[PDB]
Amino acid sequence: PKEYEWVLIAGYIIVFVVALIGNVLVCVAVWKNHHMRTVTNYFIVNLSLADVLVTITCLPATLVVDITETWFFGQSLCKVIPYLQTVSVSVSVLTLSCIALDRWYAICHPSTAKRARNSIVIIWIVSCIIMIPQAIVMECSTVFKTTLFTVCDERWGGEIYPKMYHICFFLVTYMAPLCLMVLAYLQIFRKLWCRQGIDCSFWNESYLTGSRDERKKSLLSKFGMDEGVTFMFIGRFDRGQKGVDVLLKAIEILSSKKEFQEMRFIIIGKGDPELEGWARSLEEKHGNVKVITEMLSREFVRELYGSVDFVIIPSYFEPFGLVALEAMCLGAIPIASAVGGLRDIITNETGILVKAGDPGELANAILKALELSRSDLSKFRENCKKRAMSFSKQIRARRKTARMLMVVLLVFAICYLPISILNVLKRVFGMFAHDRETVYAWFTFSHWLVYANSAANPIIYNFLSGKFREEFKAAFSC
Ligand SMILES: Cc1ccc(-n2nccn2)c(C(=O)N2CCN(c3nc4cc(Cl)ccc4o3)CC[C@H]2C)c1
Repeated sequence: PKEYEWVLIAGYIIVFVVALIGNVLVCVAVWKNHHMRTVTNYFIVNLSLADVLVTITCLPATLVVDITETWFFGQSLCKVIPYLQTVSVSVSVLTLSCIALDRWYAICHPSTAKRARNSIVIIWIVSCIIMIPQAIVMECSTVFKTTLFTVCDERWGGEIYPKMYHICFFLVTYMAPLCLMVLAYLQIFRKLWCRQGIDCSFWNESYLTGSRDERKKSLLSKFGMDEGVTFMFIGRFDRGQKGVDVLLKAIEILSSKKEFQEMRFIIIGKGDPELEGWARSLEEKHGNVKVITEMLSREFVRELYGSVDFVIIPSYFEPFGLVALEAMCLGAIPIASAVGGLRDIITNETGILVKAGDPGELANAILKALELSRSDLSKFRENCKKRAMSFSKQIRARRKTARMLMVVLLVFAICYLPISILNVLKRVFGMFAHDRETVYAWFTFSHWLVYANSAANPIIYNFLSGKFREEFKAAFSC
């Protein structure tokens, strides 16, 4: 014995050094730089600690056993080292699960460091408890006389128990949390990439020409309106969704007031023929109200956002205030409902918030926007622009971290698939009961791969995380 031995020793050494240095540097990076202190990164630290554990205590023993096919260490270590192995695996899996859970909770339904600490502690306790059977079953057996060798292996009192235990181990440490994390991360993907975001390259002021005053003058001239504060609605005509009913009702409330003559309204969209007719009746009734049911290009809408004073977003429900972001990027000030999404983007410095379906509150907000429009609104518009850009920035960042995490999950799944399938085939379906060197080679490789995962994570952080890469950079600077 044996071929593939030098590549096994070499690979184990490489993995050992890279995993040790790498995960230690991960922990150092998070601990010494405060901007690194996020829930995700605390969890990541936990992961690296588990990896360091299994790297120090299990990897060498595994190399020796896979090389010699014997157990030189004691009975105690024959209990301990497999126990530490399984515990490390459990900690890793549950840590990934808590990461995915955290991201899902923060992204799909918009988590403190204390909560995260509790999560960590729980993870380690659960992991240590559920892996007690592993420690119980492991036994040393003497095989033969001139010599004798001892091997360390699971001792079962039947054929059913190992099958059940390894089914359970496969489900708990691999299959179920993997499935759950996949579901969570695909929902997260759909949320962050497909439903969130904004064409920042299109929705910016650079494409418009002339001052805002000139554009507004052109706007009102084109619409056949006198000068005055201009409000804009763009959503669909629904009852209980985009809230054009709230706006129409509030317009009726305002129409009796003397301030109404100072206001201008641009209501755009299709939908309920009753609401469309209501809009058209209000349009025919008042000269300072214009209704557009026809389809408008993005360029025209962009010009609108860059010309009007305020944009009214009276939604009952708005998970993604993309209209708000588009308008704010072009200097339009939002008067929106305090529903989650608009509630997220807009603050009291970057717009006006109102109760979702209260026409009185909306009319009051419109009046307030008028009195506010009696003076310079520059600072306000700039605040809106910078808030929108900041929000978009945050979305892109969340995309980066989420992609990194997904990649880690994938690499984990890949790294643990072979040993999983092998264990299930051997222990549950009783295969490999008959050419042994091939099976043994597959097993040695699978073991090495499992340990290779631990070295895989930190370099993943290096290539897919700017902050981690920068701290790694600072570390290796001699
Ligand atoms: C070496 C190694 C690495 C990873 C493994 N893995 N499978 C699934 C997840 N991870 C296994 C493995 O097949 N396990 C883990 C616990 N077991 C185990 N035997 C070990 C022997 C040595 Cl020298 C060191 C650690 C040992 O862990 C026996 C039961 C069995 C289920 C073994």
